Amino acid sequence: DSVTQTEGPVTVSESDSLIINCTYSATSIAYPNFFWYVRYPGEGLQLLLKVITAGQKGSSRGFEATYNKETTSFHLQKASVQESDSAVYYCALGIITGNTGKLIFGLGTTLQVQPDIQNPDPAVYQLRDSKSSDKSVCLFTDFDSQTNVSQSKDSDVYITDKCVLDMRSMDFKSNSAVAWSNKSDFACANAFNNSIIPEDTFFPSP
Amino acid sequence: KVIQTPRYLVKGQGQKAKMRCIPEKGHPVVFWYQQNKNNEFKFLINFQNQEVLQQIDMTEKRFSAECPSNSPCSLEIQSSEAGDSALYLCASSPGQGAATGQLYFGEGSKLTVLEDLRNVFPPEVAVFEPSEAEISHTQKATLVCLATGFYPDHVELSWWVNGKEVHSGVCTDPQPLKEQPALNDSRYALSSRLRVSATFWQNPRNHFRCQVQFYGLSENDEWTQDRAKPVTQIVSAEAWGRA
Repeated sequence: DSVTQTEGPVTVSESDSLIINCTYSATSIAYPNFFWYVRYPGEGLQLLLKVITAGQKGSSRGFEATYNKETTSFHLQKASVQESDSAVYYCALGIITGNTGKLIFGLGTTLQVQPDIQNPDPAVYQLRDSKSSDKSVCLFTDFDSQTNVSQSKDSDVYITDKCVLDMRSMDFKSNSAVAWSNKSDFACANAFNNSIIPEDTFFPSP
Repeated sequence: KVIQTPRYLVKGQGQKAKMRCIPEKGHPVVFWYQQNKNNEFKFLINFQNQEVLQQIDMTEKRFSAECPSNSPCSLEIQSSEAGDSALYLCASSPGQGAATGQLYFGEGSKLTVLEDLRNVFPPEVAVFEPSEAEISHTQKATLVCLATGFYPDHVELSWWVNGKEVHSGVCTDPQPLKEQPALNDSRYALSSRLRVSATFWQNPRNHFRCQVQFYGLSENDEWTQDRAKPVTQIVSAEAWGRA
């Protein structure tokens, strides 16, 4: 008596179509209750959609799933994916027994929806400390979503992974990564060189 | 919303771990679940009114729990095993179900059990002012906040502009960075950015504060060491606009 779903992680471009597969095995009862739960980043688990009648479909946040009795499935689909859809998705099975409800979850699929940056200007900047001077920080920002930031190889250098910032005044989105070190002879112009950075990346003189 | 407290728990090997939960107002059925690193939920116990319905076999993990009448629900592990370091979820349902249809989940409690509490360390917080080269190039200014050398990875980072908490223009690394990735319990680093407009940064009347809430040791806990007791605290770094 279980649930199987796409392993993932599933990385996809903004506005693209999306299918998350879910197959269920219900040995206890013929037709159980069907659910999709969603865990948004840094939020609590919540009901996305449900189908408590076999053969029917459920809809929410542009997502739809059909309780298909013949294929024993509850595939999640959305035609145009958005950045805020990035979360962990869980297919679940609800069967009642012994007078008490019971709920079996799938492993969970992590969906990562990459925003499309329309006018990217990849740049590496040096930022100075507001108070003291102990180290210096570098910021690689405004690069396109296809670019991946590789982790540090030298144990004295710290390079974070990219994260997507959204200014709520205009619909301005931007990727960025931070790099720092106290190790002497560390330059911002070399900080991110172990990554495959765009050939047009702007390296100003600090 | 269902309420779970504490959000984060740090405890020594063998010390007890008490966790509370407030189900929604007229919800009698309450569920406890253990979420592991691999995003996998494991049922632990469910109480309907004051009475336990079903509980898992206690051979591998021993714990207490209670949902008293006008008292919040609680889960209690009495002997801390590093095997029980997990996110513990509390869920409530009206009783009806549907099965999970009426299952409403809490935010969880990330418990971390350590053999040596002398590894617990609070963060150091710094703020790095935006690059003049960034401002001249794009007319935007990005502030970076660095919370370094903390342990365990139980932090909540927030930005404050002129004493008010801000959400627009903020990006915080979804997960921390191990300062020393080859070590087992290396201390952690977290970065955050706040991008404002160049004019907003250039106004020296504007105050930017990065706040880091560290989750550590309770006052009712044994500390004899040289360094200051790594208690639950707020560590901050600030900067003013620069014209």
